[PDB]
Amino acid sequence: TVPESTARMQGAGKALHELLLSAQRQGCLTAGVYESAKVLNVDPDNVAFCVLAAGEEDEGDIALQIHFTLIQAFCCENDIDIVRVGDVQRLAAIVGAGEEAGAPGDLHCILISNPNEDAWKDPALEKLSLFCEESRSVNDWVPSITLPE
Amino acid sequence: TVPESTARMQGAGKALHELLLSAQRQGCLTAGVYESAKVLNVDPDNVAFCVLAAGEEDEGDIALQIHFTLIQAFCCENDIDIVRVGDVQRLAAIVGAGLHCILISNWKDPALEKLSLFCEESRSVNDWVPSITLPE
Amino acid sequence: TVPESTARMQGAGKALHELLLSAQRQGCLTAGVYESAKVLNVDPDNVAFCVLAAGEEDEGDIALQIHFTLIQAFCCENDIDIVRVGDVQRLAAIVGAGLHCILISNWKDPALEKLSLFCEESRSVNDWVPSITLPE
Amino acid sequence: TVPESTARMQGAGKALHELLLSAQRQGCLTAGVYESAKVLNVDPDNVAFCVLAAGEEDEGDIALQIHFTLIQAFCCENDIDIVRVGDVQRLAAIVGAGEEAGAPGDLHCILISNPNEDAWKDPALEKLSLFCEESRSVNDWVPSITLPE
Repeated sequence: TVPESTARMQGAGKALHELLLSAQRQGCLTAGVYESAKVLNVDPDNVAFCVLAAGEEDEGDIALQIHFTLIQAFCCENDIDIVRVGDVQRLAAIVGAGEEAGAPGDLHCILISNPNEDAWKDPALEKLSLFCEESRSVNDWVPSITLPE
Repeated sequence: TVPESTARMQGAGKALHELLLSAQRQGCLTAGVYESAKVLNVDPDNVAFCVLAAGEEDEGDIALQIHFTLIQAFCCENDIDIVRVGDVQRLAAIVGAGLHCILISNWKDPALEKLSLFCEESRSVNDWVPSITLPE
Repeated sequence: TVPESTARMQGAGKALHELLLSAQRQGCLTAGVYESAKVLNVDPDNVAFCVLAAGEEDEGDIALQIHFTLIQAFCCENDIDIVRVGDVQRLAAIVGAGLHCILISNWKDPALEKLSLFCEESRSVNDWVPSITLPE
Repeated sequence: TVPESTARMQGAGKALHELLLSAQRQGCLTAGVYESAKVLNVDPDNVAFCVLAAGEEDEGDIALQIHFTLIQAFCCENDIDIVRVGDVQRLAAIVGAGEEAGAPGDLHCILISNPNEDAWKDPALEKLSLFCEESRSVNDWVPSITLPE
């Protein structure tokens, strides 16, 4: 069967897809490494979730990876759930500025913050939090989520 | 029941166990971050495998993590298979000197073939540096 | 008497004072580390000058320092003149928003010509990113 | 006159030259970034001085510079005097493995540790320490030493 593709993992990917869309819709998604870093540096207290996205090429972009080292360390230090994802383009397609793209749709970092408008408390958030708990409990500290696709 | 516990994952764990043991029954096996980094800087054309190992304790060790980052970026650049292990003590049960990084250098070995396939299968689903659960 | 207090250094300080003032009497002048880093990532063909500023307080700010490192390496790669200033408050007396990095973008200006010569003269003696002492 | 070339600076460069030679001779010089890092990580308590050396090319070697960020931060945090120097080859020529070089003589980091054999207390060390004090007092935190040459 497909590598890494369990029900747990299938569910995590679907939840993330949903969370990215609802977060975007509710205006509580931050897109971009520098935009994300600035929020984490200024006021991190409302970020519920972080996604780091790097393609195979991005693995040898030392600057990008060093930024990842910093964001990830910060997230761990501040108990913010964080997953890695290996398809940058798909991430961009799901969020704002996808579907075609003059100058590549390439976001390497997303923060999802709490909307509290009296808003929707997406259960997708909860499932993903559980997923990351499930990873820690098996000593996978930097968990990845695969395309259910 | 039990996150990440696949047949594939299990065969991966055993294979890394075997591989680690094959080295240590030979020179190989450069141990530690600073040791390994020079090896990569000096002679990376001969290195076949890398294992980064860290516990939850080490997530706020920015020095160690920056090095994990530089090691990982290099291996990926230079097509060395590389893997994360999360249980530093269980790794220590297989080998001494503690031990956050292991290089395997100048191979057929069912274990090495198998792990090599494991890593390509991870790449298939965009997991460029996958985690391995050691057995016991 | 007074370390680093050369005629050349003095003319450098005044020229940076003037340059900073010329911008702020214009768009230019991207302020701050995260701001500047995107600018460099996005459109570095238009950036003419960088100033990293930090105090003794900031030497153990590894986040800030890693960014100083990435900014500096980029500028050198891409031939943007870049300079270190050691008095963050005295820098603040010239410009608001506090402020560890300043980009100047899309120039003749005696100050900019002069600083451009200053930086080449630093390179002459292998000082790739020199310090400037602001006057007052 | 030559940029940066004051008596203070002329003296600093000569002192450093001397310190590199005496340290080498007394077997209390550590050569290399990884060798240096390991000493600083294991037991830093006997290192008196650090030299970081990078040529113009080295300025765009992100890995090297990140190592520099770490060594330098550590040195500042632990009050070890540290200077930067911009001629790697000359540094190598002065220390071991210079004068010709099969596979370039390229050391990017030197630590000088206390010899105490009942040994020579090089005054060059003292002058350089003073030099670095003189730099701090003028808000030049990462001081450089130029070739008197």
